Amino acid sequence: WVHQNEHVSEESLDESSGLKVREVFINVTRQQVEDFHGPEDYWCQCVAWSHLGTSKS
Amino acid sequence: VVRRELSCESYPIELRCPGTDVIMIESANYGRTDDKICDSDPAQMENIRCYLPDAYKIMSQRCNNRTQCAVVAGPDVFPDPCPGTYKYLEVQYECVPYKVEQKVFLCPGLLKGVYQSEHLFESDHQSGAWCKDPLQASDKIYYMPWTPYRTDTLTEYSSKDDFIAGRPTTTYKLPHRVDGTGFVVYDGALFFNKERTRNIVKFDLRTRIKSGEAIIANANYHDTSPYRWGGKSDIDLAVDENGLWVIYATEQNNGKIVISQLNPYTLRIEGTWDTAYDKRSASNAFMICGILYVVKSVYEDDDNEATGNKIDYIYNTDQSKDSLVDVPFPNSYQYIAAVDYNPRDNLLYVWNNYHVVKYSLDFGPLDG
Amino acid sequence: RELSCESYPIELRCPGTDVIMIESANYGRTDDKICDSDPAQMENIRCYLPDAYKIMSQRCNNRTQCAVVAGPDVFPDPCPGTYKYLEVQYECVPYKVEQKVFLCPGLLKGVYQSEHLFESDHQSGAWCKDPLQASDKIYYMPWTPYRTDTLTEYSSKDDFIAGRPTTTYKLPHRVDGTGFVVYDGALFFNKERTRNIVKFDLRTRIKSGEAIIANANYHDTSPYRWGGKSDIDLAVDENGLWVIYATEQNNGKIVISQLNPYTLRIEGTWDTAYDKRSASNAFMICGILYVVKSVYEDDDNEATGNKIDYIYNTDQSKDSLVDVPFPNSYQYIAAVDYNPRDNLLYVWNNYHVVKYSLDFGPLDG
Ligand SMILES: *[C@@H]1O[C@H](CO)[C@@H](O)[C@H](O)[C@H]1NC(C)=O
Ligand SMILES: *[C@@H]1O[C@H](CO)[C@@H](O)[C@H](O)[C@H]1NC(C)=O
Ligand SMILES: *[C@@H]1O[C@H](CO)[C@@H](O)[C@H](O)[C@H]1NC(C)=O
Ligand SMILES: [Ca+2]
Ligand SMILES: [Ca+2]
Ligand code: NA
Ligand code: NA
Repeated sequence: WVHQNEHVSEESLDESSGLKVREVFINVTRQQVEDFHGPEDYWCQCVAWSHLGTSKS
Repeated sequence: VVRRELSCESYPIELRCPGTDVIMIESANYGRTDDKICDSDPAQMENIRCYLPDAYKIMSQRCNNRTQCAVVAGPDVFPDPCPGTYKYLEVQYECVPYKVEQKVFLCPGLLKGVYQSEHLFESDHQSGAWCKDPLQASDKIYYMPWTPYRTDTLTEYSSKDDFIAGRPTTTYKLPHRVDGTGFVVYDGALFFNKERTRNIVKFDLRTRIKSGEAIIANANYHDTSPYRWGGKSDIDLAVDENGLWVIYATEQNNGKIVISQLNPYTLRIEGTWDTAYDKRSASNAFMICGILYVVKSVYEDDDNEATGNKIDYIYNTDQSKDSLVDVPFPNSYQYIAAVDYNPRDNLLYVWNNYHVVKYSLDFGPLDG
Repeated sequence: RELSCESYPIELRCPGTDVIMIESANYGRTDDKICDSDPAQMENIRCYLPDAYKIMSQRCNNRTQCAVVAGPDVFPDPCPGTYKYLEVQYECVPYKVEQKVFLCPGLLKGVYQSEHLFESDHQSGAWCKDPLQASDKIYYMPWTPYRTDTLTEYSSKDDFIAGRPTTTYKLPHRVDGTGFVVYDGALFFNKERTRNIVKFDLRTRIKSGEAIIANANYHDTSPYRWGGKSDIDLAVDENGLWVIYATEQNNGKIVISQLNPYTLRIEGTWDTAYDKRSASNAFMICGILYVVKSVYEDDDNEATGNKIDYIYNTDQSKDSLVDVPFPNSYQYIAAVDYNPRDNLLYVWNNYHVVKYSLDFGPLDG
């Protein structure tokens, strides 16, 4: 998981249907990638919360 | 005579001394110090101060004590320090006489017999592993007892006296959970198997940071193909005269032991060998100058087994041939956890049912 | 020592600032178990190339590092259908070089008359000396249309004036024009009704090769102002062997190309602005072309000539208009060749066999 402070949330409303939309942005620096010494390429995934469950991107 | 050799990225370098003279490296760097020397894109130039200290260690292992040398300056021989930067190899070398030392790097011979040498103490844990760094000339002892789903720390001891008395110098907090007893220390860096993965993690003890993570292809992991006692000992690491080794098993070889040489810098497979011995049937294994030694032994839970405590199989990497042996192995206790060979002292660093012991070796000149 | 099979480049390097010095070199086959190929190509174990030392000395010697591609680009094939290799024995010595002989004398400042030997029976012809071999031997070839087929050798200068020849070579083909030259005991000449240069070794008295000069005009198509099938002219200087000719691609203008004396291949092509038929003759010095414009017998309302009016540099690929006065006592200038060993011009002018002295500039850049 990425720290809460790194996340920048946006509380938006859609035109097609009157429902709560959420948009989150996270900055990734060169220093983060070049200092990462894992087996695979520096990857990221998105997890969203609802009253029924969760979904991965 | 002092020389200078330069070659850009993916361009192989050539080193040759006149007559029968030997090459001797003094200073080596793989990266970028000057921008106008190499010719490439201007974006990579005038922006990076790239350095690689391990450059000297790599060149000394290949070019030194040899007449001619050819090293491909790429990811096959040199690990990438700064990504997205066109690198080069700067080497300063001198020509000196050909005469080289004996029995230092050299193989002491074929194993003739294993005898009991030292008994340090009786640890709180039944399983675990202990070893020393054979590259660095120090009396430092690295200790790591195995706790299922909880192993995440390595303990360092100043001397043999402190290890028995239980006086530790420092404890390292590892970035990942460790699987099985299979682990070693190679030139101030720790190599281990990460929990629920077929990956080897490199952790520099000096900087206390992870430097790399290598995937051992098709290797069975997490109690799939461990030793007789089990305990997630699916992947075992070994150190000998030839270098760093990985003892494991693949489903392609039908659970049989697969041995692969690993580069301690680039973290890549530099050769793969398939044996006839099943890993689960074996108790532990060790490498001595390119030769695998498979230990078959009895356990406390075994109801009078026809399997005596002896080394019954050997595999040579250079010859790619195997033989059935019968060397007597110490059986004082019944739960053999780990067996590691140290090329500096030519002894076995063993863990047998809570007990931490050292075994003396008898070598025969059977090599030719 | 260094060894490399066919099409495999060889590398030579001395420690520090030391220079490479070749002792023995051979391109062929002496041993069959060294290289690894088909056994049919290894059946012949007696292939030799003497010129191997001459090639290696011109490229590797007096240098710190050397890279020579052991193939047809640098080495001519001695035995066909045989997998060859390069055997070189070399020693590391100080970085010292030998002066004056190989080195450029500078830029031409003025041409003056030097020697007058005799008045030959033929109006047009060509004479020269081999600058590579340290000998006082004079090579003579008086041009006779549709009949030139012999090269005369003279022991010394005294014998050449007195008309006392040593030996006469019977050439395998008819020669076109007065453009011939001699390079290291071998004769290079333009074969009649062809754009080809023929190599003929004087020692063995046999033809060693025949090279095709691409797009070159031949047989009175684009000769010098006097004609006489002068279409292709050969030159020798500090840079090596050269071919002065003309192509229809350059619209009759002079095209200069460097030729390898062993591989017989074009190692570079340069196009000039001067028309060959407007030119009387041309010569090479330090890789710089000098165009001669002279006056001839039968020149209606004409006096313009006896000058060097154009120059072309190969290294810089730039041209300039000069005005160096050229001597023309007799009108019909037939041949002008430069000898880098003596730094003199070998001229044939309306029956007269003359040697011209040269004066050079303080610098060349
Ligand atoms: C971090 O991301 C925010 C948008 O979520 C952006 O406005 C900000 O400039 C970024 N930080 C930097 C240093 O660019
Ligand atoms: C190899 O070369 C190194 C470079 O000095 C030298 O220290 C070493 O003793 C030589 N021999 C061996 C076995 O490493
Ligand atoms: C170069 O090397 C050759 C080989 O012997 C030597 O004869 C010559 O004098 C040297 N110097 C020059 C300028 O060629
Ligand atoms: Ca082991
Ligand atoms: Ca000429
Ligand atoms: Na181990
Ligand atoms: Na000529």
